[PDB]
Amino acid sequence: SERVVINISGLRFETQLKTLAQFPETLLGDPKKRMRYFDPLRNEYFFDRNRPSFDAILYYYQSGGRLRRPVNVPLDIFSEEIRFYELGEEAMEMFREDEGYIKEEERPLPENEFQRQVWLLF
Amino acid sequence: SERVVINISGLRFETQLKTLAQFPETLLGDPKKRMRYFDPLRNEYFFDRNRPSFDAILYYYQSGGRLRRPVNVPLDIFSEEIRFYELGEEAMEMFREDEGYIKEEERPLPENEFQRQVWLLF
Amino acid sequence: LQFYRNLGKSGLRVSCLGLGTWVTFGGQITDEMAEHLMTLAYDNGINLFDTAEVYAAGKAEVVLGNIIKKKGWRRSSLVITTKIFWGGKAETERGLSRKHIIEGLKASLERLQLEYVDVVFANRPDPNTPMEETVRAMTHVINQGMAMYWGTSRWSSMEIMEAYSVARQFNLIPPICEQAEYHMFQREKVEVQLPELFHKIGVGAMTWSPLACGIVSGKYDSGIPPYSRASLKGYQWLKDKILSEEGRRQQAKLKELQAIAERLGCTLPQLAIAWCLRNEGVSSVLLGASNAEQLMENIGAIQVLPKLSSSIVHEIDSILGNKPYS
Amino acid sequence: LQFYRNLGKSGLRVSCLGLGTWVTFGGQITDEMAEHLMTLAYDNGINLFDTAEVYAAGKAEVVLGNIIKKKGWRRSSLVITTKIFWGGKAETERGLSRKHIIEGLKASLERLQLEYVDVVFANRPDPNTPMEETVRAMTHVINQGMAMYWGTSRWSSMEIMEAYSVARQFNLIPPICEQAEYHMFQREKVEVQLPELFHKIGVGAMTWSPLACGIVSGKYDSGIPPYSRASLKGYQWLKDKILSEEGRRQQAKLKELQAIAERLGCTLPQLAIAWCLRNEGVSSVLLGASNAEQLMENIGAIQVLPKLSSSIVHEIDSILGNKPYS
Ligand SMILES: NC(=O)c1ccc[n+]([C@@H]2O[C@H](COP(=O)([O-])OP(=O)(O)OC[C@H]3O[C@@H](n4cnc5c(N)ncnc54)[C@H](OP(=O)(O)O)[C@@H]3O)[C@@H](O)[C@H]2O)c1
Ligand SMILES: NC(=O)c1ccc[n+]([C@@H]2O[C@H](COP(=O)([O-])OP(=O)(O)OC[C@H]3O[C@@H](n4cnc5c(N)ncnc54)[C@H](OP(=O)(O)O)[C@@H]3O)[C@@H](O)[C@H]2O)c1
Repeated sequence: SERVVINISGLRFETQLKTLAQFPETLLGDPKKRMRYFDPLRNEYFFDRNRPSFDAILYYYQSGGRLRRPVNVPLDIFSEEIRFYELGEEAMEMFREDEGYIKEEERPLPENEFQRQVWLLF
Repeated sequence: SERVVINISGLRFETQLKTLAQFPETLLGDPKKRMRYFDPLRNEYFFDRNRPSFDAILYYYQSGGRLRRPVNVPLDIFSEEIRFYELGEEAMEMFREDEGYIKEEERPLPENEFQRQVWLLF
Repeated sequence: LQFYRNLGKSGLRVSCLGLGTWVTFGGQITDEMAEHLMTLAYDNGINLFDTAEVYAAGKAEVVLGNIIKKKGWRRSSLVITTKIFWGGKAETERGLSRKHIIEGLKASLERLQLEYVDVVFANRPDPNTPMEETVRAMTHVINQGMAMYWGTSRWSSMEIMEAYSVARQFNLIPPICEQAEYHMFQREKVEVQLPELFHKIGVGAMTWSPLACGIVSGKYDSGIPPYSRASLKGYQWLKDKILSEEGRRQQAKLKELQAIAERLGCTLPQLAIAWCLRNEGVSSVLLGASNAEQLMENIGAIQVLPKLSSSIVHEIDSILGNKPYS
Repeated sequence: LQFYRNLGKSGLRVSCLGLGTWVTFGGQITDEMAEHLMTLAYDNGINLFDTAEVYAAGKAEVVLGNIIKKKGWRRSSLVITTKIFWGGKAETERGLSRKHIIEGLKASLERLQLEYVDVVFANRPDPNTPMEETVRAMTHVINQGMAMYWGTSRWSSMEIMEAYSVARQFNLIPPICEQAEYHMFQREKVEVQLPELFHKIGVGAMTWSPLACGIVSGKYDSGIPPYSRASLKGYQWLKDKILSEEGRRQQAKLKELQAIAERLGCTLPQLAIAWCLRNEGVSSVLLGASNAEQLMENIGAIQVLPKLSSSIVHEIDSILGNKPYS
């Protein structure tokens, strides 16, 4: 149950290693990926980033999946964080549905060369 | 990547020197200006100021420009902070537009002495 | 190709090869031979000498100390290391408690006739002593000037990391090195678990038994030679390993590696040792030698190091068939 | 105009002028002359004497120690400083590792016949030793009563700041001084980078070679005089610098400064030294002297200091044409 300390622009967070290891492909879940942010003098990982957002990022691991955006954090800022911590497109897409979005489908041109040329001005 | 610690009335913030150096003319970006607030006993800069606001001030440097006022912080209080940290009129004006304002233009009196005297009671 | 390397990320510079004293000093070889071995090593630029309270019940430390005192070498040009854990038959004379670490080191220093060792090691992990007590005790002997640095031996990476975090928590001194067994037939720990620690917290590896006690030398290809370590009284376990099933398989593979040695222009021992030094995570390799011939030959492993190309290493892995999974 | 100054912001009070021992002690001059120099300095209120393990391979420290012991001056009235880095040909006898700092200082103290120095300096930065180890080692020798304070030498402001933050992080002792080269032809570091450190973390500057080894004295205006430092065996590098292109340009400018000296009523050396003391960031200037005449003349720089008005300094900058950009 080795503990892990994560320092977000001064805001201190702690959790258990097994909590992060729950999601092996993320940044904090992969030892090789987080290695870059480790501070051997303070035994902590340091990220020069947005503080309000991280509370949710960590809870995502603790809750085993729940990725809620804090009410007080802009959607554009939070999304950038989600991508930085590499939570993955599955959880991101799942995040956008709840944040009210989804969809974004619809085939393109005909593909029949000329048939896809008329289907444009009509 | 020398780290910098900023203590706001007890609330601890940390970032990299190059993050603040991004905006050389601000208070925290200019070594001569912040010198006054440095505490050599704790290796940190101390400001006896409003805590809720600073989260946004630091993010302004981290995001390279984004100056959003926290939802939970009064506009009058936040504006005073923006001026204290000397973020500059360009970002302040840019801040007011987003905070919904802008405008405030319109020439004054005629300037023709008497012509600018009639243009008053009419 | 750099003869001297930093031990892990500390400022202590050690020769990539060191000379140990297990079995030999105050045991198998004579004091005159031990002196001849140390002199050859020292004169060849080796500054690292390893011993332990448990070796020959403290006689290895007495012999090493007599040579250092007799030769009059400047203490500042030597890097002496000693390990602590088994120091007596009494219940309180073993382990990593504060009591035994201080009493053990003090007694080792008295036998070595030295004011301090450069690195003191916990010879092995102690399930019975809180990490805090151990880290505080290591820190205490360093602040008392009895040692310059400390390290672990036979500890898992989990335990080494624990010693490190406990050190940061209480503002103590972290270990700088792990003394792990490493050779062509024991690679898991050093190749899979220690590299992360070297990059993350600067812990380097000082590996022992590079020739698996002589097994990898090739001298056992056809039985137990007279006067070899496996023949010595008290080393029946070693003989058994060599004559066992797995034993023959190893000797079979050693015969295949013999071809690699010739293509590289070196002896098998020179290849086995140079091989241990291919990873940057390995700071130094502790050599064992029962006579001057072996030492002179083994030191030659340094000329082989530059020849260990990706291709050659991959071939050696094919022959060994024991490359650890990452 | 204050003869005594605090070294940086510490409580250690040093005379604005100090006497060093590089080249001279146990080297160029005789032990009797060294004794004559120290006595003159001491009797004139100078309490700061600098040396180094590397000067004359430790002989400078032996000579300084013999004088202190022979004269019987109270230890509490002296401020002895020694630098550590190069202490031997062995791999482990150089650098800022915990091993060399403790062994180096202990050996310097033995040669100096002193229980402790007032300030121990890292003679230069060590890219090979973690800052933590160095700061912890400096802190250790201070807690052991081997030194009262510690400082850096030839370190960048980045490195000095690092030593300071590592000290705060682990609750260790921060350096109080940087020994930097400073004279009319080497001004960048002291005038542009060290002032921020002096105001921010209290690190003061103790500058060396105020006359650029004699170059700024004016004695080389027309060739290498007999018995001058540039003529000495082993100092070919100095001779080359003086006879080079840049060398003639400097001598040309020294001739222009000669007029400034006369307007101020002093000799060129007295002006060059007093000039180094114009900034408050400079705590003290370490003087070099091969004979009693030079020392007596140089100490006179203190009367010139009050005359260095804004106008005069700006004129000197015009002549030098090397004022660093802020
Ligand atoms: N837990 C620990 O930390 C730990 C444990 C064990 C050892 N160590 C260290 O590592 C060192 C021992 O390594 P090791 O001695 O066990 O394995 P080696 O692989 O270091 O063993 C060398 C021994 O094998 C034989 N040998 C070596 N080179 C040879 C050559 N070129 N030709 C023929 N025979 C050769 C020698 O003669 P013989 O065959 O006649 O004996 C010698 O006594 C010790 O000094 C000790 O300090 C540390
Ligand atoms: N890295 C470091 O920390 C470091 C490095 C170097 C020095 N230092 C310190 O700084 C001191 C040395 O300063 P320095 O000796 O290199 O430059 P100076 O500028 O201190 O050199 C003085 C030398 O130049 C000549 N000189 C001095 N005054 C003179 C005068 N009035 N008239 C004619 N000649 C005169 C002398 O005779 P000669 O011309 O015959 O020699 C003397 O030996 C040392 O004692 C040392 O402790 C520190």
